[PDB]
Amino acid sequence: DWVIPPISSPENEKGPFPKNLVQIKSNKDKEGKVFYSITGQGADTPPVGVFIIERETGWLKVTEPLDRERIATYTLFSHAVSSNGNAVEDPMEILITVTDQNDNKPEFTQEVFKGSVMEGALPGTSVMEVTATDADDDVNTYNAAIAYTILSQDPELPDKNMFTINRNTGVISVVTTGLDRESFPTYTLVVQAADLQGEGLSTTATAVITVTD
Amino acid sequence: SATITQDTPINQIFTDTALAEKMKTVLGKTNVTDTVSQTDLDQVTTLQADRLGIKSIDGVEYLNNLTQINFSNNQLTDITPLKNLTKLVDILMNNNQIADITPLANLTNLTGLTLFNNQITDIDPLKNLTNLNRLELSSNTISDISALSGLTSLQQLSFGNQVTDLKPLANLTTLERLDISSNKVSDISVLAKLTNLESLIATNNQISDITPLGILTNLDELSLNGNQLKDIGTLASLTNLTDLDLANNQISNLAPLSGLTKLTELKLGANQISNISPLAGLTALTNLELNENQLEDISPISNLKNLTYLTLYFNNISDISPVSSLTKLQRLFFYNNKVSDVSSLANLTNINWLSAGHNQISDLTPLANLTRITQLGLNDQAWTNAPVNYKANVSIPNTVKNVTGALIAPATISDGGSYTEPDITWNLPSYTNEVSYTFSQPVTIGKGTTTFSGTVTQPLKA
Ligand SMILES: [Ca+2]
Ligand SMILES: [Ca+2]
Ligand SMILES: [Ca+2]
Ligand SMILES: [Ca+2]
Repeated sequence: DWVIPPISSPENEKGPFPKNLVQIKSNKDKEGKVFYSITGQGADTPPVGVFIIERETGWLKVTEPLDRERIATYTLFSHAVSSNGNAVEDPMEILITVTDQNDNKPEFTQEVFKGSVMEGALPGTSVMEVTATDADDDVNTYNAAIAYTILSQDPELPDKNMFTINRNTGVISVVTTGLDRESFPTYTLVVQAADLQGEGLSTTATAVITVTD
Repeated sequence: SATITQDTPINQIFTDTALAEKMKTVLGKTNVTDTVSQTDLDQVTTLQADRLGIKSIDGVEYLNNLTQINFSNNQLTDITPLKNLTKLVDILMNNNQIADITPLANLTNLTGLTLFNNQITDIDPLKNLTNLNRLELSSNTISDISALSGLTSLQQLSFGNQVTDLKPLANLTTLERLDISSNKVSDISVLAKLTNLESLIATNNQISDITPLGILTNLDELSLNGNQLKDIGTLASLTNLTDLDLANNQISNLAPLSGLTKLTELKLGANQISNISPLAGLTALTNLELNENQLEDISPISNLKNLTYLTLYFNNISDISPVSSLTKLQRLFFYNNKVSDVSSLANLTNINWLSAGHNQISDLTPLANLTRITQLGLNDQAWTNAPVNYKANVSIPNTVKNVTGALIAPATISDGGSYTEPDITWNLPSYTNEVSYTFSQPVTIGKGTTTFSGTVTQPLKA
């Protein structure tokens, strides 16, 4: 019988590498001397040797930092073979779960979003929408929970804050009066998407709004 | 700068077949026989050439602008071509057959150098690499680390496997993460100087005195697996520990652990422990290993409601019932004990691995609803029935019960005895002090398969 603890590792672990994960053991090691080995993706198939085992101890180690956004789980198999060359266990499936760190900034679907708005659109009128995604773990963390803000407006006329953004949805609305195509035909907004509900990593893009008659 | 004297076939620059193939892709060419210029070669600033069966890096000296290289998991011996690549800041070259690291001696812009699992003895050529903050040298044959003494930016360090003298570490007070596993170390007094340590891995050494750790109160992670520990009084100072491995030592007194309430994992297998009362307040534990001790009473374990993983194999435990409230348990091992009643285990509805060979278990019916089991062990039970009276004709009830509630018929019966369900009967010509029988029955519970087997002794009174 196998004696193995469940295996979880954060991505981007600090060295020194390699790092000990768990000891792997058969309780048939009391009947004789056991050679341990691992197969599977990350072991003996690409990427090879991310995970390795010390032969006699059964210490399973990781040789380099993991990246949950490339491989989020590995499925390995442990093997146990006597000094005489016969397997003394059936291979045991071992799942290695890679847990998330906030290591991806939000990414806007476009670098420049375009929208338009009619002169004398009523305050509260939805104009356009900007959208960012985040490659981090949106299930177990806030590492992909994006808040949207506006950083700047060009020009700042007739008011500095002609528009607002919905911090959850990225919808941009007119919030003041005095749009004038003839004087200010276009507004260039810098928008920001930041994870950890606005407090974390951040990225900026541009929204270009044309004022129509 | 190195420069090729004219435009040259890639495969005449990089004489390694596998490295040539890689450089062809790196350099945007169609064939390894296509020519490249020194200008093309000067555009390469990083190179990930791990895991390609490379035996030679001849040609890399012409990649003047390299800053980061990965040549891990190859078959490198000679690394002379790195000699003049002084813009290098990070090198990964673990898992090669490198012996001579003299070509690194002038790469003073290095901040990271990974060289574990090579054939290195002599590390004198590292002595002037004073900007290193990460250096990994485990799984080599290093005995002398005096060359580390001037690497005062080191934060993460490892080495092995022949070091006894740690005194060259004294001045590396920037160290945070140290692995000295599998050396010849007994004396860890120098470590008291490394007051920024957060992680210390020191498995498979000859350490008996851990008083030097006393002021290392930033430790969150400590492994002293496989040493000669007994007095662990010093660990009471290390209240930031969350992960502690003291397996394979001579520890009996756990009182110094009682206040380490941030512990979530604790390994104490293969020690001399008979009393786990000091562990009762460690309620953040998810993993606890207490195999190969001298435990009998495990009642302090009932407090540890967050446990998902527990080992208790090779003890002297009769009453398993303290685990009964630990309903997050997924893997429980208590083979080689004296447990006769597993009725309390009916409660462990989350159990996946249940390992209970070499106990005194006779009745699997309490296990019948544990249908999430994937791993099971019930081999080699043994117990002694309460005595019955010797008679010429003597019968006893079979009491071996499968998970189905059905009696398991004996495999063997001593002294010519026979079975007619439910009774085992002997014709004994004269007095004998005991008779016996065996059973052996494969069984699956959930998806977990074992052989429920055992030997039952029946004493006979005169
Ligand atoms: Ca990542
Ligand atoms: Ca993120
Ligand atoms: Ca991530
Ligand atoms: Ca089994």
